[PDB]
Amino acid sequence: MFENITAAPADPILGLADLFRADERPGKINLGIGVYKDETGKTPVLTSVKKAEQYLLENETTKNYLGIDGIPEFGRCTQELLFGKGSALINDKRARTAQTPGGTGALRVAADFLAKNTSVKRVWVSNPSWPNHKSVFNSAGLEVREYAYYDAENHTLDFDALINSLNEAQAGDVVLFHGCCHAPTGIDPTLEQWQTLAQLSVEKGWLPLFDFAYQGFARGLEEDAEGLRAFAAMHKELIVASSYSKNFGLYNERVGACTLVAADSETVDRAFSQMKAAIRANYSNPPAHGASVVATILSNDALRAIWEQELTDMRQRIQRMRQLFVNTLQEKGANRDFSFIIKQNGMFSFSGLTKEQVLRLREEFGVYAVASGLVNVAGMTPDNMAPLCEAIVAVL
Amino acid sequence: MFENITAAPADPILGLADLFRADERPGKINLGIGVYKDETGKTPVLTSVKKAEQYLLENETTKNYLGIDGIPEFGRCTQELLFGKGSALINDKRARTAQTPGGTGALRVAADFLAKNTSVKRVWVSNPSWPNHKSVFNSAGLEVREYAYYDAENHTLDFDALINSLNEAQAGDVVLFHGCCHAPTGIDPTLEQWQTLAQLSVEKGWLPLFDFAYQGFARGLEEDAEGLRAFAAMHKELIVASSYSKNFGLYNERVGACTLVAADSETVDRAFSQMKAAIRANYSNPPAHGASVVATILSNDALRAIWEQELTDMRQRIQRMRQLFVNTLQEKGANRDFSFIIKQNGMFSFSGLTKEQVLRLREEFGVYAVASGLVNVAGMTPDNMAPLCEAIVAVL
Ligand SMILES: *Cc1c(COP(=O)(O)O)cnc(C)c1O
Ligand SMILES: *Cc1c(COP(=O)(O)O)cnc(C)c1O
Repeated sequence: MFENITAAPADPILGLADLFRADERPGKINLGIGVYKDETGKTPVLTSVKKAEQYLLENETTKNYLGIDGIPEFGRCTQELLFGKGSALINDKRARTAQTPGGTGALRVAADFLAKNTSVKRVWVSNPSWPNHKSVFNSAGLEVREYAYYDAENHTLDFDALINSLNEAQAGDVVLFHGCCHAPTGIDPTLEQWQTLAQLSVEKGWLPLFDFAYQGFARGLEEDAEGLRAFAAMHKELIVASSYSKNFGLYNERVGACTLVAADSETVDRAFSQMKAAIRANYSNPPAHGASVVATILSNDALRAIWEQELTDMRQRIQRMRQLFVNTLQEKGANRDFSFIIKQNGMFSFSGLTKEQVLRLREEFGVYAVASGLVNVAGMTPDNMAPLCEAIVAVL
Repeated sequence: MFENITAAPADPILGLADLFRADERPGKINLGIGVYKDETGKTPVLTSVKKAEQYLLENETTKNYLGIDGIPEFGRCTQELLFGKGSALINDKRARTAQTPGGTGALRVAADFLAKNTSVKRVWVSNPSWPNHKSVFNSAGLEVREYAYYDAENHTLDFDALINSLNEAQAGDVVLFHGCCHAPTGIDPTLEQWQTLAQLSVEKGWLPLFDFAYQGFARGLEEDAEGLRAFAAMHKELIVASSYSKNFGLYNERVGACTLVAADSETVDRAFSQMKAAIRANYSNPPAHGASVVATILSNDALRAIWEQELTDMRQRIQRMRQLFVNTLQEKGANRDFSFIIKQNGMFSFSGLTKEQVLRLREEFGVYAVASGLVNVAGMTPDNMAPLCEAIVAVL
């Protein structure tokens, strides 16, 4: 069967990474990275997870299969993180969490459950969005449509265009929202905008699916959950796909969760059984190690205190690199109003550079960025900031 | 959307497990377990993996994402295990391995790749087979058909019925073969039968998909690969889905692999790119920990020597429990010819018990078995053997 199979393309970041390692120049900077890096250009394993891992090694007596939905405590812990510690959704037991292989894994079991157990045909995604979204929904045969979001020339959330695009969505469509640190723009709705979106959502009958991969990177753990909780307060049903890859630095251990909320415990158990059938037909039951680390940190006060502090250190490093970028550019002098960088949250932002400007940034300076001018702020350090900003001033 | 979603059923083993833990009787025996247990009724973590895990904890500096296909050394190591250390398929680089979440994960990415990149509509599965097979192929929309395999009244491989069922398969269909320790019968083709199957396979144009979950449990690592290598010697293309859950006791770490073989390196790279697109749209990239443990054991002589010995200890425990079962039954006296138990390989066999006999075995004695009379030999110990066999003699 494989003699005229056509080749699949290479995803942008992969391609850039190759071109970067093959770049003989020494002062090269890779801003198209997709992962967090600290002030020394490394993605370390957190001290809290090394300690949780030491512990698991001394206490694990079996590697026997976890249940389809993973470890119960992991479920407890992401529900409290997501919905707040004394939430009505938790006390009325309207929610069920399945441990998945990362946030992508969570999005695919949601897509498979939806495609086979309900009537969704369409999923609405922001323009732009995190790239892999369309492939995940399309593999499940659920059609993807885009709503407007980003105002290119103004570097802002075009809320009017947003609510006006979404009026073409009809009752029974899924609308996907990024919970905080919108990938790739870094522009998030304000809390009032989240509440008018929540109200509009119930009124037109949308099924909200939240992709929550950056909790803790915009303001803090509870602050970042504000919009999701504005929705959960008004919706009988919702799905939230969360990831622990970035806030726990556990990228390759594949730890995420898919949480189903329904009107009552009875209907969420019935729906959840079909979500478990979907997992059973995909990877059977989930990888214990990364989720086990997350569950022992979150349930222990000492370990969780260390983790929270390590996460604010990440958040604050990103926040001073956004500051430093604007300042060193303004100091190196050109016609900047890169001020919008300061108002965006998370590791990503569109710089406003044109694709031929990023092309001579690679060719002439060795600064590597995605052709759309997307830049990962975590690739900037105090040491590479002045070479970076000089290169940007030279191509402007 | 979830208000009239119907409930999914509960998979047999799960149901039996519940009924077993809720059984107040103390001398209860659960033979419907699906996992290996040692002479003390436990599924321990192997000493070789504890040592590999100690090592990973002291040497890992990052949890950054693995490539879509996982860690390269893991790929090296399963290809040599599968095809033999100096294989032509390895030197001509006709094979590509993707690290997957367990053997089930490997079967689903194969199904997704096949469904979307080639013309298979059908997958042939043995009657009977490991239950989850049909759900995996059906989730990918690939129709499943059954070929005859087991001779119920004779407790044997009905080879004639097998080749005669498979003549209804046409060129371009997938035929799934269990590499060794056929689940659930424990009946395997002889090497000559594997070679006539291999010859028939090329002649009618079947695409062979091997499910290899028990390498090392029938005779030894190389012996068990004999049939797959009989096929690989004659086929231009084949897919093998392997699991390390049972032979490394790494069930919940989800470590398996999907290996693609094509006629030349050029066509396997092109086909493999589309298999990577399939993984990218499912869980993105694979869980590092279990695969990392497997790669450091298999590449280190000292650790691999300890592992091989731990695996033969498992294989031999199962082999003396089959012996002991037949002997204690023959000693407890009824009209046994349970001799076929000795000739079956792996942890599973059909006992020949009727469903009402297994029903009074639970009700009256607390011996728990799957309603089809399937029994897991690893649930027998020298200590529970005489209570078990007495109960079986009483219901015969
Ligand atoms: C990182 C990310 C994911 C994927 O999470 P993984 O755990 O890495 O698979 C999903 N959605 C968004 C917006 C993300 O940034
Ligand atoms: C155990 C098994 C699998 C599944 O392997 P996992 O790694 O547990 O998902 C697949 N096929 C057969 C025949 C098996 O026995």
